[PDB]
Amino acid sequence: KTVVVTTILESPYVMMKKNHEMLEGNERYEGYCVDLAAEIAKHCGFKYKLTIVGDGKYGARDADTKIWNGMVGELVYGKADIAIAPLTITLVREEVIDFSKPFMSLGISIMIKKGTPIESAEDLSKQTEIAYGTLDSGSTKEFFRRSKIAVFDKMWTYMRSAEPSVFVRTTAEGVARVRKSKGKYAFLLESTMNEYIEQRKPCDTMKVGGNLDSKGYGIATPKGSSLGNAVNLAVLKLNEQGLLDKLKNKWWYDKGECG
Amino acid sequence: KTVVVTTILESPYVMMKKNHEMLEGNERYEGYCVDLAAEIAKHCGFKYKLTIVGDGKYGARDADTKIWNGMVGELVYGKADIAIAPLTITLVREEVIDFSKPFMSLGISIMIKKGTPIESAEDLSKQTEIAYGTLDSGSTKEFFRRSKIAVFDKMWTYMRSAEPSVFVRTTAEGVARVRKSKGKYAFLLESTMNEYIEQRKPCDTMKVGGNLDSKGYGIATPKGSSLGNAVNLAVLKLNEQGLLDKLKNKWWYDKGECG
Ligand SMILES: C=C(C)[C@H]1CN[C@H](C(=O)O)[C@H]1CC(=O)O
Ligand SMILES: C=C(C)[C@H]1CN[C@H](C(=O)O)[C@H]1CC(=O)O
Repeated sequence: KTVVVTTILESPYVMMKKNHEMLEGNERYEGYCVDLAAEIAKHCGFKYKLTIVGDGKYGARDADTKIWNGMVGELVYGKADIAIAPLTITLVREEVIDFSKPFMSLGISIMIKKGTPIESAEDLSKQTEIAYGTLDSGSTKEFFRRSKIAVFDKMWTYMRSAEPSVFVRTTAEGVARVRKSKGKYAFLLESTMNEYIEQRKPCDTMKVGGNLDSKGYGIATPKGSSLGNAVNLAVLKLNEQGLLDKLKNKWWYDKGECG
Repeated sequence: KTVVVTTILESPYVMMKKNHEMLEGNERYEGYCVDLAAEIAKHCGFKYKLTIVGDGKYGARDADTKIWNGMVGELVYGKADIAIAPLTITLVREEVIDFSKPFMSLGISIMIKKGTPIESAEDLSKQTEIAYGTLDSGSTKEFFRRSKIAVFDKMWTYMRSAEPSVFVRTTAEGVARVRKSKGKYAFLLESTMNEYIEQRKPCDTMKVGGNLDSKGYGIATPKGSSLGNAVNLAVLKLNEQGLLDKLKNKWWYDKGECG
C-alpha cells in the first residue's frame, strides 16, 4: 500500500510551496526532506504520502502518562510508517523507534546577532547581560536539562531561572528574538538551522564558536518495520552518491543571500 | 561467555602500549578504540577479549570468490562477535553486517606537506606535478573507484594510470611519502587520521581544503546478533554524555605537539 510519511514544517526541510494552493499531494511541499523522501521512495520502490504531524512535535515521552508525542508517537502508535524530518537521533528515541544511519550531521550551536561579544558556550555561561535560551521543546532543551557537563549544567540552571523566559516556541521566534534584541539575546539551536539562517537576508546573524555536541538526523520507522532495512541502505547509497551533499548545497548555499 | 572483539592496529585507535610485553590481555593495548571497547562493554554488561584481525584488513568482498575479508569477514563467518575499529560505515558492509550509529565523523581529506600549493581535490585533479593517491585497500580507494562524480572519476583515472604507483599500503607509508617527497606527493586519507598526524611532530603536514565526503565509523556486529541493539544504545549514551568527545580530545589534541 502507500507508505504514510509523517513530517513537519520547518525550513528548509519542509515548506509549503508559494503556489501550493494550485498543487496537490506531495507536490504541495518543497525542501530538503521532501527531496530526500522522494529519493528514498524511488530507491526502495514504494509510493508514499507526506502528512504533517498533528501535534507539531518531534518526539518526547510524557513523564506521567508515558505517552510519546510528535512524529515518534505517530510511529510508535501505528499512525505513520516512516518519519522524514530533521529528527535528531537520540538515545531516548532510539529505544522506541528504528533510525537510519544519519542523513545529515549537526550539533547544538550558538546564533548571535552580528557584533555580539560571544565566541563560545563558556562565554555565555559566565554572564547574564546577554540572555540565551533554546526551543521550549526538542532535543536541544533536553540536552541541557540532562547534561552533567559543568558548563552546560550551569547554562541550564541559568536558563530555568532567567527572566523573562529565555525559551522560544519556534525557530522563527528565536531568530526574530536574536535580530530584535540589540545583541542581548543568543539562541541555542541546531547548527543546520543556524547555518541556513546565516545565509539569509538580512544577513545579521551568525553562527559562533564550535558546536556544543555532535549528532545526526535520521529517518525513523516503527520498531521491527520491514521498511527499516531498505531505507537505511537507501540513505547510505544516497550519501555515497553525493546526493545528500547536493541537497544540502541546494537548500542552504546555492542561493545564499549573504555573500 | 566472553565477547570476542576483533580490531586492528592503527594509531591512535589501537596501539600496543610501549610496555606491552609486561602486560596481559586487553591491557596490552591503548587508544581511542580500546577505551571505547571498555566503555561499551561496561554499559552493555559483558566481558570481552580484544583480538587483532588476522589478515590485517577492514572488510571487502572478493569479486570472484565472494568471500569477505578483514574484520567484516570475521563477523560474517562467525570468528568474532563485535568489531571495534575505525571501520567506515559503507553500504556494501551494511548489507552483510549490523552497524551501530556512528561513534565518530570523518571524510576523505587531503594531506599535504606544508608549503604544497594545493587547496582542494579539484586542484589535484587538474595537475600531475604533485602525485596523489590513497591506501591500496579500504573505503577511500573504493570511493574513488566507484565514484560517478566527475572530479573524483578523473582523479581515479589519474591514480590508476600514474607511475610510479601512487598507492600506499599503510597510513605510515603514506605519511612518510608525503614528508619525503618535497611537496610532490599528496595523500588522500580519512580526515580523522589526517587530523591526528597534523598534531604530531615534525609538524610538517597539514589537512587541506574541505573533506571530499561525509561519513562515520561504526561498531559492527554479525547480522541478527543480540548484542547489536545494546551496543548501539551504548554508543548513543556515550555520545550524549560527552565521552566520545572526551576520547577524541584525549587521543588527538590534549597532547598535541604542534601548537
Ligand atoms: C526544530 C525542532 C524543534 C527540532 C529539530 N531537531 C530537534 C529534535 O529532533 O528534537 C529539534 C530542534 C532542537 O531541539 O533545537
Ligand atoms: C586505515 C584503514 C585502511 C581504514 C580505516 N577506515 C577505512 C575503512 O574502513 O575502509 C580504511 C581507510 C581508508 O580507506 O582511507
